[PDB]
Amino acid sequence: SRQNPSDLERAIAGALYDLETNTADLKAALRPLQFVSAREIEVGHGKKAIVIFVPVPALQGFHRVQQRLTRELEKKFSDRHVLILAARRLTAVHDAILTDLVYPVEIVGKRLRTKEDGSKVLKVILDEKERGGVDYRLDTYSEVYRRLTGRNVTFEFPQ
Amino acid sequence: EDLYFLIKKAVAVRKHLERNRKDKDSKFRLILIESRIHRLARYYKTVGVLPPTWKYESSTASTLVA
Amino acid sequence: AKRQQDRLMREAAYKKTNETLDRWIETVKHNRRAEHLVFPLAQNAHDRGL
Amino acid sequence: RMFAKPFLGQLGNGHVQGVYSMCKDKNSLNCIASGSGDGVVKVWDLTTRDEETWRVAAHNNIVKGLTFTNDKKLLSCATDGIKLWDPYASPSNTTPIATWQEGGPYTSLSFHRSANTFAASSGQGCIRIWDLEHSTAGQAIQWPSFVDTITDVCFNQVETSVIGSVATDRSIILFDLRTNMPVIKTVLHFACNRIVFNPMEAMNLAVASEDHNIYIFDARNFDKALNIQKGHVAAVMDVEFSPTGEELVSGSYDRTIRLWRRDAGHSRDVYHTKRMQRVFRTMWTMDSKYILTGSDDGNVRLWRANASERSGVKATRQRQALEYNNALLDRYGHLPEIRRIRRHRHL
Amino acid sequence: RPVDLPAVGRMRGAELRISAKEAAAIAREVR
Amino acid sequence: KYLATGLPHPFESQQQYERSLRLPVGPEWMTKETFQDATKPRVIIKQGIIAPMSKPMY
Amino acid sequence: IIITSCVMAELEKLGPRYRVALMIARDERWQRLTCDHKGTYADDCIVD
Amino acid sequence: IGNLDLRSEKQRQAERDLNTALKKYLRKQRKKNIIDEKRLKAEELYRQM
Amino acid sequence: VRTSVLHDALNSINNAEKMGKRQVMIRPSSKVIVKFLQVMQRHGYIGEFEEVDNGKIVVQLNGRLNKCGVISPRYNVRLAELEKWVTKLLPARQFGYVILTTSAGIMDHEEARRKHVAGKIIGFFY
RNA sequence: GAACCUGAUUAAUAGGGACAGUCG
RNA sequence: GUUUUCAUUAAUCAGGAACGUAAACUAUU
Ligand SMILES: [Zn+2]
Repeated sequence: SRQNPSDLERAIAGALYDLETNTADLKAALRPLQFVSAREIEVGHGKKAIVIFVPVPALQGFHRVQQRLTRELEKKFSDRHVLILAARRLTAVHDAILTDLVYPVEIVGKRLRTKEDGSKVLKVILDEKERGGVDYRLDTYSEVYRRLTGRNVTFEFPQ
Repeated sequence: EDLYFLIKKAVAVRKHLERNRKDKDSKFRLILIESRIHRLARYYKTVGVLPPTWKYESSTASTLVA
Repeated sequence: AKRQQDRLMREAAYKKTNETLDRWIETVKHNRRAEHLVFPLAQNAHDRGL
Repeated sequence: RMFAKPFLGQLGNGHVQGVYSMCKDKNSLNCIASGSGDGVVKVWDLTTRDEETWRVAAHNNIVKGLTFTNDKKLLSCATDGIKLWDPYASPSNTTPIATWQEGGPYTSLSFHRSANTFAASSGQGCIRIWDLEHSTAGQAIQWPSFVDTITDVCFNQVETSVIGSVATDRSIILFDLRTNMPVIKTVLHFACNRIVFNPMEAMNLAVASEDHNIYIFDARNFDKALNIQKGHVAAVMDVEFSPTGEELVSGSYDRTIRLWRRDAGHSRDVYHTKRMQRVFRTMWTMDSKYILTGSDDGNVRLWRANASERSGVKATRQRQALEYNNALLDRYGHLPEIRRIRRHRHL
Repeated sequence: RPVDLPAVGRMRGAELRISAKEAAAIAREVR
Repeated sequence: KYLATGLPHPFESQQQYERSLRLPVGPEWMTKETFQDATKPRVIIKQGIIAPMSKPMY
Repeated sequence: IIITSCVMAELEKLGPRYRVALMIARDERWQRLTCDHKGTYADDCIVD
Repeated sequence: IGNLDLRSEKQRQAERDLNTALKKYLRKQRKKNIIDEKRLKAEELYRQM
Repeated sequence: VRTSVLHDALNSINNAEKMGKRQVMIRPSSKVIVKFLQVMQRHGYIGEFEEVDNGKIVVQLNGRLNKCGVISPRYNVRLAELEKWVTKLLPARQFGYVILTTSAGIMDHEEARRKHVAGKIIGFFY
């Protein structure tokens, strides 16, 4: 692919290898994937969040199964926020980064609200039908999006 | 195709008009649908998806139902 | 989580502020139940105990 | 109804553009200030209403918030950033003696009752609290993930170190200054223009809101409103409790001032004028007898509450006749003839 | 008549139409 | 037009309200002390700074 | 260049369509002659 | 002066909360001669009685 | 149909400022409209606006402005012409602003005299 | 004469067409 | 209405083309 491993790339790749056997009885995108890419940069203070980059048809190949895959990737690996994303190299690319960030939940609207001077704040709203299990992940979403792109956005459920 | 359905509606209107020959509302709708056909056909000519010498007056209607 | 830790700390702050307004409930109750109120208050006078 | 003559006067020549902020001095009795829309502020003395006492071309944009310190000095917000002046000095100084730009676009001010502390509501979703003479940037208290602007801010004057705020999330938020964090946040249905507290009951607050409505809330139980005053036509721009804590003024976005009792739920009086263009800021004097109205015509007007009650020293058989009439209307005010004549007002 | 209406061209709604002579008339006045 | 069309807000019964008014306020029918005590206003505002209350009274 | 309070009163009594002329009149650099009479009628004020 | 209009109070509370006589009823309402469906219900009641 | 979506937006702003409303729903959005409202917000005639997406713009207005307008042929203007154009478009030189599509962007005439650049007259407010 | 922009876009709160139950 | 497609095809009318005894009181709101 692109990589020769770091300290944790081989660990996450060994997790993807170990999910084949000695477990379920579920594997569809597990065998056609290799070492891909990963990053470990902090979210908040004290906690970190692991992101893994994915080839661009394997994003829908991963949209096939992401329930309980990310649960076991959270539990069995390091007890931190696991997060998959496509790898890419403008505004359509950042839109793609947002809509592949929020994986169960479809974003609805973007409100780019200016202030009484030249400053402006973007705020993307989410879907109301899934609210309970995402709100503790929202600051991780915002911080990973800032760390990858540079644009401060804040995530909020509509009320 | 939009043009295909429009010329199909045109042949249907002209066949009913040939059978009946007395009414004028079908003739007016025929004038509307032939103007619509010519406008969409001109846009598809200036794109170039179909031959620029292809024309529909009545013989193309006859040779596309035949 | 940071949201839940913040929510518990701000619930504790809400209980403390409700205690420091429950110290005022009794005088608000007497002012609303009294028959004649005299303004300005005697405690706000610039010569209070002279 | 015959001697109901509420308009008393107008402070000076007024402003050029409309009066978008004004603030009294809560320690003195005749010190008013008003900042207009072309960014000029004026300090008025209520004893000599013929001309202003001190004016300065303060900012560039409109003056959004304005307040008096507890010593003698006054503060003013803008989108420029907040500034501090000494309007009472033996030479007049136009230049400020402190300025603050960091902390986003500020919207409103509120000064502490006793100390030299004040809180400025900014547009970054935070309020920030300065103590004068030993703090430079202040401490920024915010709801943890908050983006929408905090429109108004108000120190509770009875219970010190409790700060209320409204925000364009149609929400009210509280703040405890003793443990520097927010406390509780409730989302209402429509946006609230202004929060204010009761100066005799420490826990009651009033929000003037774009629902044409005044909501009297209890700060301990935000479940339901203690009272809902509904009388307006356009949105309510400003609300202010009387210093006796039993009445309310609201200046609305149409051309009306509405005077309310605290338990009423409907208008005691309505004040209006063809010259008054809109109403933005209404506040009592510390007499609790006269109210002041900063309009969009550039005018600060001085009305009176209790429109038919004249001031000054009364003889005993004069004030006994007035008190006898008021008690008699309290008894027989609900009969049909008396009711229609006491409710008729020309709108 | 309204006071606020400007003096160069006609105003329709929020659209102000200036004829080609009027923008030439201002350029003549400048020179 | 001199009868009352409905009960006033705090009152719950016709006997309560029509028996609660019952006594003229005026100085012709009551003594001077009673007239003063019955037409004293509820809120008595004197002149001055009406500052918000510093400390709890009760 | 002076403007009586009757003149300012009639400019204010005209509606918010005349807000620009009101601000132009309310320019600060001009003298404001306060009037001591009742009706605020600018013609009789100016003539008196 | 100040006593209750009892009819008006009963109407206000209504708009807030919202075999020996039924023969002379028909004797009084056979004379109109409007048929008036309450009288149809009264005729069915008299037939049952 | 008015292809001038800026003129449709400014017509809606003028209707709200006449009717005394406190916000609008500018239904077709753009970028020149956003720059126009950015200048109006710099000079304080409009409170706060947000672009939401299906998009449209919600414009909180203070109740301070009188009139918005677009100059429909968009005539080119130099600085020595800009002074006469300002004093012929505005009721007073100290009230209201003329909007310019310059090589430095979209700005008011005072910022154009600051940055020493001329351009086309696109609109005005006062 | 739309917006978007230091190998094929927004899918338009402008179009034309298709299908279904219909309506006069 | 749809869980429908090409993506400027469009707006306006110079020229032209199809249908054909009476009158008499009057961006929103
Ligand atoms: Zn005069």
